[PDB]
Amino acid sequence: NGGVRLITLTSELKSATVCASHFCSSATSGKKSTEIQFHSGSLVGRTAIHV
Amino acid sequence: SHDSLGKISGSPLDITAIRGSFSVNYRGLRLSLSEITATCTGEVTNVSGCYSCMTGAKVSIKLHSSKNSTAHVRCKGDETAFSVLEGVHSYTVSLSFDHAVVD
Amino acid sequence: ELCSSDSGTSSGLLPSDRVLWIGDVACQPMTPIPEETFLELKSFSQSEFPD
Amino acid sequence: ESCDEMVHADSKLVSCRQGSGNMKECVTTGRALLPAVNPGQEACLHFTAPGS
Ligand SMILES: *[C@@H]1O[C@H](CO)[C@@H](O)[C@H](O)[C@H]1NC(C)=O
Ligand SMILES: *[C@@H]1O[C@H](CO)[C@@H](O)[C@H](O)[C@H]1NC(C)=O
Repeated sequence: NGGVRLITLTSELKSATVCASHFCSSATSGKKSTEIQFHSGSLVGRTAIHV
Repeated sequence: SHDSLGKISGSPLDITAIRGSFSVNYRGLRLSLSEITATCTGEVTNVSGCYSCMTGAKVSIKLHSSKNSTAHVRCKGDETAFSVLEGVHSYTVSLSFDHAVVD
Repeated sequence: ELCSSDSGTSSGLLPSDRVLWIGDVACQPMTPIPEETFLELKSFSQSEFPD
Repeated sequence: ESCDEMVHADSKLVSCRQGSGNMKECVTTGRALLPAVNPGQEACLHFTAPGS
């Protein structure tokens, strides 16, 4: 509901960047299940996530 | 009850018997060990279930490794062991917790 | 230990009492089995005789 | 499914050898006890080796 979530199984997450239709984001903490949000209600419609 | 070697059964109301423990004895058997385990790391995905009750609380764990099945989860409150497969898959196991907010 | 000379064996015809079969054993047609079952049976046998 | 009620009664009780060249075992003998469980559960028996 808040945003997208990246799941890593090989090792920890060092750094990654996500892309959206008209927005982008980049965040990293170093855990397995990390959450990345763009804004409040910015993704409304049909879009493709490119991480 | 449809079952081999016996067709007589019966079940009264909830009895809650005292003990039904087993007794296992070994005489001879072989088991192969790999001892070639490599780097493996997993994480938690979902969590749900009851309180400290009969069915317990089921927690889904995802792993990723090259070995078929080499894993042993150990934690306080309860210990649960399970088997995995080669590659990345999804597995669901249940543990015993004694707190509503499991954090 | 050795094959000593015998006058009764010069005729070349020996009776059936001079043939001894150590132990009573009979044979029969068999069926091939996988190696896992054979290894398990060998392990159980070597566990049943620790001396 | 899940598993509970671990025992580990006879860990490190092997007298094996090189094991066919790379890694094998011969036999494991001991004794353990499994407590009662609810109908529809699994009781796992995890062994522990000093080498593996
Ligand atoms: C984890 O997310 C929800 C939570 O219940 C669950 O329905 C879903 O099936 C789970 N994800 C996978 C990949 O099984
Ligand atoms: C792992 O599993 C696969 C498929 O079940 C099997 O072919 C292979 O022999 C297994 N390897 C080991 C070491 O058990």
